[PDB]
Amino acid sequence: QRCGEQGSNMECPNNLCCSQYGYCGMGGDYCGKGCQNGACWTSKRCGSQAGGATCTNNQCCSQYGYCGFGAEYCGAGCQGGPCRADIKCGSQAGGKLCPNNLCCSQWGFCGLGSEFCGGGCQSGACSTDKPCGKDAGGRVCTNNYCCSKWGSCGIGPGYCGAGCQSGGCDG
Amino acid sequence: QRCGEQGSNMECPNNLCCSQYGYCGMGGDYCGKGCQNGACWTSKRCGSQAGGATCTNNQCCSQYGYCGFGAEYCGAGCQGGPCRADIKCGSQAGGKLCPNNLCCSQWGFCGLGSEFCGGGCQSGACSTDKPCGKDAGGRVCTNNYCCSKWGSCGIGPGYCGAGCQSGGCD
Ligand SMILES: CCCNC(=O)O[C@H]1O[C@H](CO)[C@@H](O)[C@H](O)[C@H]1NC(C)=O
Ligand SMILES: CCCNC(=O)O[C@H]1O[C@H](CO)[C@@H](O)[C@H](O)[C@H]1NC(C)=O
Ligand SMILES: CCCNC(=O)O[C@H]1O[C@H](CO)[C@@H](O)[C@H](O)[C@H]1NC(C)=O
Ligand SMILES: CCCNC(=O)O[C@H]1O[C@H](CO)[C@@H](O)[C@H](O)[C@H]1NC(C)=O
Repeated sequence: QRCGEQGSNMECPNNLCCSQYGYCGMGGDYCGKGCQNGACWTSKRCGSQAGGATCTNNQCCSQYGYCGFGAEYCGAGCQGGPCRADIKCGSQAGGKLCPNNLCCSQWGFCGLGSEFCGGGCQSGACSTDKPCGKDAGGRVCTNNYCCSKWGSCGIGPGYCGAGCQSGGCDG
Repeated sequence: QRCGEQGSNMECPNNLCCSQYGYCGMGGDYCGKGCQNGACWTSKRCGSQAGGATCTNNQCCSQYGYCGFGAEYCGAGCQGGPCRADIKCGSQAGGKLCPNNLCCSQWGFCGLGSEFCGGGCQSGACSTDKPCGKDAGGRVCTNNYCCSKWGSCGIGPGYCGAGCQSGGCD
């Protein structure tokens, strides 16, 4: 039921607002004063206007640095999220990563889906399970993902916790 | 405090995958077998291929009824989510609601942000907070939102619980 700061930065389904207390719902007590994520009445700031912060809920960051959905947000000047313009990444784009864990396809475009995350995926949430660590020549994962004790890349206590080899380890 | 079925359908941030046990992460233990939401390695079904089920995580539903992002999903034939094509709604579209609580703006397009949700919003997550119920000539809320005892539309114990006047009351 908990969302936001009280719930590991989780997000409510269906664009429901996460209230100042960290519960999901709709209306003033959720989307008004203190809303943390979802369809907040005061849109969050993002991009160049907000020190490079990204939007939550896979929203688009507009040219003016507000998060939302629709042409004004995702169309021209969109700075982040699922922008209408194709988003370049990977070896085709100076090794740039995809935001929000999206997969960088073999062709250097950001998305999710087997075309992006399957054979040839360069970074992000690739489904292809490349070994890391001491039994894989010291290879580190992409995206600063944690290399687990068993030499697999991921995020979560099994990866970043005790026995983590590289990446965003706990300690 | 959990995602997915163990946490009232909560979603993880940043497309992290919700494991079978309701924990958010990345890698095979999360995105592999049992993945409930996020960037699951086996993409979910959606659209006309799956009973009109929508995608979770504001993903685009492709022409083929799979959830994801990028041109193949949001471009030609996109059935839902942040399609690249403008999405019609409201009185200009025969009363059609926007999916996933998106606001139907005055001009009859789906979106989120003050143009869509502010003055003139027809339905979905409008900020205009029009009064409902007894003190509002019996007006009921859009989207089956609950009308609270105080005369304001929403979803939550204070709206749908004791004193709920109309909509999807408990
Ligand atoms: C499309 C032009 C009219 N829209 C506008 O100025 O809204 C901008 O400024 C508004 C604040 O003055 C803010 O609420 C709104 O989110 C902002 N919108 C975007 C797309 O960034
Ligand atoms: C304000 C009148 C001029 N602007 C306009 O109609 O934009 C509306 O129509 C545009 C489609 O013509 C569409 O791309 C855009 O997202 C729509 N914006 C809203 C907030 O519904
Ligand atoms: C025969 C299929 C070729 N398809 C292709 O190269 O599309 C790539 O390039 C497109 C830009 O030309 C872009 O719109 C599209 O998302 C991209 N797709 C991926 C997975 O990166
Ligand atoms: C026939 C055109 C080529 N592309 C394709 O069918 O992949 C589609 O079918 C795949 C399953 O065969 C599935 O992995 C993938 O998510 C699907 N992609 C989209 C855009 O929905």
